[PDB]
Amino acid sequence: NRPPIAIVSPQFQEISLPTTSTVIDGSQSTDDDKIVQYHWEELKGPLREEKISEDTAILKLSKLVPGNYTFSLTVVDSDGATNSTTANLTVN
Amino acid sequence: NRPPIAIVSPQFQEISLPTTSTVIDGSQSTDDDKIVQYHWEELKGPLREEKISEDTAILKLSKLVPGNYTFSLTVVDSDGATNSTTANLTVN
Amino acid sequence: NRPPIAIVSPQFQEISLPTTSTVIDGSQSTDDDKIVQYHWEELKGPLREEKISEDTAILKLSKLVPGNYTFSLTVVDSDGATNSTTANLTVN
Amino acid sequence: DGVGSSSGNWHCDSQWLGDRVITTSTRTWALPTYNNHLYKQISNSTSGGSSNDNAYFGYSTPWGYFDFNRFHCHFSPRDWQRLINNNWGFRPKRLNFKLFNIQVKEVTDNNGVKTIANNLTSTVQVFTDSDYQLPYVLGSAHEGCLPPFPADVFMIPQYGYLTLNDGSQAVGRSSFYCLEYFPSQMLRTGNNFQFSYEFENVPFHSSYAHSQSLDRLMNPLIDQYLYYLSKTINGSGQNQQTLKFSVAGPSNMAVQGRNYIPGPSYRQQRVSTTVTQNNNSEFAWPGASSWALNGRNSLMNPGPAMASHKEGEDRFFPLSGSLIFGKQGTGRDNVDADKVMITNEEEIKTTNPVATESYGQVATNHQSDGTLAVPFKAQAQTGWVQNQGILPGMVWQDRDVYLQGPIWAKIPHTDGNFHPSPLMGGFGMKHPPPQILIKNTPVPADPPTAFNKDKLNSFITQYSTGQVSVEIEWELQKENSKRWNPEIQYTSNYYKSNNVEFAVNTEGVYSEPRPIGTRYLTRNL
Amino acid sequence: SQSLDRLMNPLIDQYLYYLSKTINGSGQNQQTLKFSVAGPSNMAVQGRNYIPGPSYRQQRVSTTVTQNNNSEFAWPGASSWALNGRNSLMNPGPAMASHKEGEDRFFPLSGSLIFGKQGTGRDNVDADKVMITNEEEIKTTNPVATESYGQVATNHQSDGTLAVPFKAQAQTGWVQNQGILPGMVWQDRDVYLQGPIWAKIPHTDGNFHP
Amino acid sequence: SQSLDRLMNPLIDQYLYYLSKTINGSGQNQQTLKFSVAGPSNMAVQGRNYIPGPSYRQQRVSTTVTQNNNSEFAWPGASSWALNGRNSLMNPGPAMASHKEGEDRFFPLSGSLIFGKQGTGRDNVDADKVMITNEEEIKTTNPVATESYGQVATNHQSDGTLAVPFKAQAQTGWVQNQGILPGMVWQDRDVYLQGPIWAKIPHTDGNFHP
Repeated sequence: NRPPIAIVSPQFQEISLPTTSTVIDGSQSTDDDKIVQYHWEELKGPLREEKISEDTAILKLSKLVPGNYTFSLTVVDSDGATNSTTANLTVN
Repeated sequence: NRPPIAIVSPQFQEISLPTTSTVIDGSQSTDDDKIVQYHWEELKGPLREEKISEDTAILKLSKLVPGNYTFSLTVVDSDGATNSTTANLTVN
Repeated sequence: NRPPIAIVSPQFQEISLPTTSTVIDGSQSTDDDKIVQYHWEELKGPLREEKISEDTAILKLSKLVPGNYTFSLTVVDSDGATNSTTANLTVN
Repeated sequence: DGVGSSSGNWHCDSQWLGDRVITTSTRTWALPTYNNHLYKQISNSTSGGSSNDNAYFGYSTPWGYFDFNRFHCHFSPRDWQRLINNNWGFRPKRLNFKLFNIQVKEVTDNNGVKTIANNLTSTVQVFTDSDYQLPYVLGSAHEGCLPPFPADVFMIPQYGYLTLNDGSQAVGRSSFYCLEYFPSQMLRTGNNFQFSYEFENVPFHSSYAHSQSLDRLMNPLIDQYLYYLSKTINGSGQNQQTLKFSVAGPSNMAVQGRNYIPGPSYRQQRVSTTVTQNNNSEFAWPGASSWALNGRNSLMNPGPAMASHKEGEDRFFPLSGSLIFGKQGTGRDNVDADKVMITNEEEIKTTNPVATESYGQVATNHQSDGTLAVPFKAQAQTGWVQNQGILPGMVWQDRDVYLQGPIWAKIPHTDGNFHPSPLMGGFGMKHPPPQILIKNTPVPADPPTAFNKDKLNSFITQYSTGQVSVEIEWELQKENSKRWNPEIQYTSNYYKSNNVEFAVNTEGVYSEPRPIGTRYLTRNL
Repeated sequence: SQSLDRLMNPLIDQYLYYLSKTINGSGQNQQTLKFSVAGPSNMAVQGRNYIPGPSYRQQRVSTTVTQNNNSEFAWPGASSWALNGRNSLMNPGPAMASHKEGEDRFFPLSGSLIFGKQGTGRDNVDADKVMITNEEEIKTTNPVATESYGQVATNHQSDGTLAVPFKAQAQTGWVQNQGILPGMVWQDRDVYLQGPIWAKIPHTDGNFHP
Repeated sequence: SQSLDRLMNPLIDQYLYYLSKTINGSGQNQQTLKFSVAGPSNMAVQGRNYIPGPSYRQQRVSTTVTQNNNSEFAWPGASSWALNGRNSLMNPGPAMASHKEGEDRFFPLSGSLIFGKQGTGRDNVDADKVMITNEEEIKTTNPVATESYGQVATNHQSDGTLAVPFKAQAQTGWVQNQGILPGMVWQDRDVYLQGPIWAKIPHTDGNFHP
C-alpha cells in the first residue's frame, strides 16, 4: 500500500511579463493506483483580486503580477493517502 | 389567424455572482406560422455601461450587476401580430 | 531584379466605434519572388496603452481610440529590396 | 378460404438450427377506422400552434401500418440472452409476413348500447410499399410496434407522413401521396396475406465489447525506436532553450507512437443522475447539442456513437446522447428520473471518445519565443476540440442495439452518405423491409333515394381483427476466442423478489425491468 | 422532398425519453432530473439515425448592397485552405446550401459558381451583369453555407464540486467547421448547363468522395 | 509534382465569377457588390474541385534551440486524444506535412517518427544523437502540421440590421482541427527503411482508412 508520489515539474521558473501565462505540470504523480484527484492551493502571493483554487492536473496561470509565488500540489490516491509537494514560481 | 403565443421560460430566476451568465429561453413561441423575429428589451435595470438589445431566440446574459431585472420578449409572426410577455430576473 | 511592389488596400477608411476592429489587407505585395516578410509599424497615433508591431499579411486592429492613424507596410523580398507604402486610417 | 376454416395456424416458436435463428412471432391486431376514411392534413396551425422549431405540414392518412422494427417483437428475453451471451454478431437474413385470419366486425350504437356483430362480407385492404415510393416512417421507434408479450393484443398505429413546410404552409415541392393510388389486396374474413422479403447484405452487428483499450494497444515490455520530444528547457532560468529527445517506451505510454486514433466526437452536455450536482438552472433545451438545418434547431439526439462516461463515473450521462426507454406504466411526459431507464454506454469507451469529454486539444499558435523584428514571446497555447470530423485511419464502434431498440432504418435516398448506421442503433439498409399498410374498406350506410353528388360522408362504424406473423431468420457469427479468464455474461440475479424479471405482475401487466445491451462477450482489438 | 430533420412520423411518440427539465423551479438548491418522451409535440429533441453533411462556414454577403458592411471584406474574411504557406479561397468548397428558406438575397462569399452572362467585362463588373447560382435545392440534407452547424458543449455543468468549487454553467461553443462523422449523409453539388462535366481525380494515395 | 492548390491552367480564365469588392470606396454608407472573373492573375480565389486532407494541429518546435520558448512544454502543450480519461500523445497522428517550404529547421512536437542512431542512450539524449524524419514530401496534398488549416467565418456580416443593430463585421476563426469532408484528398504517411511494415487493424465495428 504505497502512498502516492507527487512530482510537480518544473519546480523553479523565472518568467518576465507580457507572457504571465505559465503552466506547471502536475500530472507526474506516481502511484500504484489511480490518482483520484489533484488539488492546487497557493500558500503565498502578492495581493490580487483572485485566489488560485483548481483541480486540474496541468495548472493554468494567467494575469500574474510581479512577486514571488509558492504553489502546493496535493494528490490523493484510491486508498486516501495524500502526498503534498510545493512548487515555487518567480516572476521578474 | 391566431396571434403568436410568446412563452418565455424560465419566468423567475435567482442567481448569485461569480456565475452572472444566465440564459432565459424564448424559443417557446407558439404560433400557426413561422415566428419571423424575436425582440428582447430590458424595461428596468441598475445603471450599467451597456443596454440589452438583441434578436436571438435564446438570450445570452453576461456581466450582471446586483439588482432586479425585467426583460420583455416581443415576437412577431408572418401576418404581423405581436404578443409581448415579460420575464423577471433577480440576482442576489 | 525588380524590387517588390507593396500595395496596401484599402488606403483610406472611415470607421465609427462600437466596431473599432478594422483590417487593412497587405497581402497585395507584387514581386517576382516570394515576399519573405511583412512589417507593420504605426508612425502616428493618439496615446494608447499599446503600440502596433506585427508581421502578419492581414493586419488585425482592435480597441481603436478616436483620432487619426497612419500605418506603414514594409515588405522585403528574397534579394532584400524593401518598398514601404503608408496607409491612413481615420476613426470618427 | 371460407368462413368456417382458419386461414393460418399460430406459429410463435423460435428455432435455433445453429448459425441461423428463425424467430417467428404472432400477435393479435385490432384496427379501427382512422379519420373516418378521410385524408385530413395536419399542421401546427391545426394542432394549436408550435414553436418555430416544431412546425410541420403533413397528411393524416387513414391507413394503419404494421411496424415490427423493435428487437423484442421477435426475441423472447431468453432468446436475447442466448444471443448476447455467446455470439459475436448477427444480422437479419429474410422475412416472412403472414397476415391471416381477418374478421371484420360491425359496431352498432343504439341508445348507448354497444352491439358488435361481425360482417361476413366487409373487406379489409392490405398492401406492401414494395418500392419505397412512400415516405418511410418505420425507423424512429414509434410506439406502435408489435406487443413485447405474445398474448398482448395491440392497436395498429395510424400512418401519417410529413412533407416540406415553410412554417406551417406547404411549398410547391410538398408531395401528397394518396395511399389508395397503390394496388392493394382485399381480404374479406377468409383470406390471408403473405410476402417474403430478402434482407440485403447488411454488415454483421458488433455484439462484443473490446477487451483492449485503443490507447493501450502496444507491448508493455519493449521500447519503440521512435524518439519523442521530451524536454525543451534545460532548467529554470533566462535564455536556456534546448531540444532533448528520448525514446518512447513502456515507462511513458502517453507519448507512444500509434497507428490509429479514436473515432469521432460531438460533445454533449453532462447531466448527473444525483440531482444535487446539476446546476440550478433550466438547461434542458438551452445548452444541448443541435444540428439545425434550414434554420430550425433540433437536438443532436442521440448523435454519433460515443461512450456515455469515463470509467468510474456511473452516475453521469450525456444530455442528449443516449436512448432512454420508459418502463411499463410510466407517464407520457414530466416523469421522474426513476420511472425511466437510461441506456448507459460504457461498453465502447475503448475505441470512442467520451461523450461528455472534449477529444484532446490542438495547438493554436507558434511557440516562437524570440522572433526576428516582430517579437511577441508567444507561448505554445492549446485549444480544445469540442467537435472533431473523421480523419485518415480513425476507428470507432457503432452504437449498441437493445432488446427494446430498433432493428432497421431506411437510408435516406441521397447522393451520398457516410457509414449509414442509424444513430439510434441497428442496421442501415438502402432497401429495408417495406411498410404493410392495412385499411378496412368504407361501406356507406344508406345513401338517399334521390341522387346526390357529394362524397357520401355517412359510413357505418367498424373495425377488424386477426393475427400477424413475422418470421425473420437471422444469421449468427459464433465466437471462438481463446480467452482463459471466464467471459462476462448476462444473467438474472438469484435473489428472492416479489416478481420474476420479464414476467407478468399480479394484475397481468408485462414488465421489463432493464434494457439489455448486446455487447457482453469480449474480443480483442 | 423530405427535410433530413423531419424524417419521422408525426403521429406516434418515440419511446426514447429525453432530458427535459433540470430545475424544479426558480430558487436556491433545487436541482432535479426530469425526463419526458420525445413525440410529435417536440420534434427538435427526437432521436435521429442520421445527421446532416459536412460544413465549412463561408462569409455571408447580401445582394441588396445596402446591408453589407462598409468595408472591403472581399479577400480578408473569406474561407481559405492554404497549403504550403500560400492562401487560396475555399472556392467553391464542400456542397453546402446557399441560404436558409426565405433568405433569397443572401449568398456565401466564396461558395457558389458565378457564371458571367454573354457581353460581360473581364473584371470589375457590376452585380447585375453576372448571374449567381443559388443552392437552396439541398437545404434538406446539407447545413446552410453561412450558418454554423449547431453547437458543442465546452465544459462540465458540475454546479457544486468537491473541494474545487466553480459553479460553472453549461457553456456551449459553435462549430464553424465540422469534419465527416459515423452515419452522416449529404448531397453533392449540382451541375448547371454552363457547368463542368468531369475532372481528373488527382493521383494521390488517398481521397474521400472524389 | 503538382501542388493541390496549383492544379489549374495558368492561361485561361474560369467563367466562375468570385466576389471581389464590397465597398466602392472609403466613406460612409457605400456598400456595393462587385464580382469579377477568377483567372490566372488571381489563383487564390479560383474555384477548385478538391481540398487538402485532414489536420490535427501539432505544436511547433525548432531545431535551433534558441528560438524555442524558455519553458518546459514537452508534455503540457502537445496534441493528445485521451480516451477513458487518460491522456496520450497524438504521436504521430494523421499524415501531415512537417513544415512549410523553406522552414527546414522546424518540426512538429509529436508528429514525426524520430529514430535513434546506433550507440544512442535510452533516454535524455541530445538532439544530434537522434535523427528526425521530416515530411516535406507531401506538403502538396496535406496541410502543414504546425499550421491551422484555413479559417471559417463565425458571424454574419449584416452591417445594418432591422430593429437589432449591431454593425458586426465579418469575423473569422481558425480551424485548429478539421474532420474529413466530401471530395477531400490526402496522402498517407511515408515508410522509412527503419520503419514498420504492417499493423493489425483493431477488430472494431468500423474504422476509416486503416
